[PDB]
Amino acid sequence: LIVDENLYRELVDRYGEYFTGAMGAESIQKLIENFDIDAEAESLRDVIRNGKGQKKLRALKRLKVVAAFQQSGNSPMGMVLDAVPVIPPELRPMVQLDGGRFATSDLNDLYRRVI
Amino acid sequence: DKHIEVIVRQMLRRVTIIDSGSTEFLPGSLIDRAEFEAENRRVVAEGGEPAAGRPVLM
Amino acid sequence: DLAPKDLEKIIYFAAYVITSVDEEMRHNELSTLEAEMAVERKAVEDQRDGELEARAQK
Amino acid sequence: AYTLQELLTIKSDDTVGRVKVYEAIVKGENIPEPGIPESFKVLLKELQSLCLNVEVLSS
Repeated sequence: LIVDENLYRELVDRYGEYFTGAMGAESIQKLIENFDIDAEAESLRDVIRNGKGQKKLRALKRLKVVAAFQQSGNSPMGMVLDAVPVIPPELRPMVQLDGGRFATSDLNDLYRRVI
Repeated sequence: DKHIEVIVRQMLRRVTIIDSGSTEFLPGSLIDRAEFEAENRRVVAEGGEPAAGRPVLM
Repeated sequence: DLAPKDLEKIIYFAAYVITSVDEEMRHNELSTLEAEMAVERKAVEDQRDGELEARAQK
Repeated sequence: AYTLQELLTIKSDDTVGRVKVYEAIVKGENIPEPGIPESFKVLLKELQSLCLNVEVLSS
């Protein structure tokens, strides 16, 4: 991390060659897709083979998550969305009162904000 | 009595585990007796050390 | 393996992050990078010495 | 089991189920087996909206 923007600006102006850094979601997508699961799983298994309970429990939990990912046959890229769906209309009924005002669940308002 | 036995049989059918050792599951996590025994016999049959667990109710 | 603070900062906009780094090509000229670091520090030192000498003489 | 299946599917939710059973009763035909309740299909088409791809695995 780089808390102060001045330091990051100086780094990019002076040494903007090797490291690429952006603040916001796509960065995570690129990092995870470039990242690999099997190697980390093997490293965590090797760590578990040793002792040191303190870090061993964290290794166990992380290995559990990574092994779940590996066994699922899927990829982590599903955690960054690019096209959200919308439920059918009747599931978000439009009610027209005597004055025509909408009064049912605000799902419509939330979709309005997002769009 | 059997109406009560059928309940207490389900109630006390968990095996808390103190150490995982050669097992993936987190120590101190409830595992039913059957699956814990199956994994223990599998790991022992291949030479892996057994997991130390004890029965407990809830 | 990123703390919730860092992850939510990266998602909620407050601090940059270095995603990837080709460490090898920097290592291949880490000594040359050190040399240019030394000579640019020498340049700033030279201007500093000029200013200090001028002001002390004044 | 079958009575519960009827009470939950063929007399409360399934539209085509209701129509077909009424027609069969009006005639002499046997009651066709119930179908998929509207509640379950609504549950699917609602859970699929949270990016959770809910498959069926008929196999």
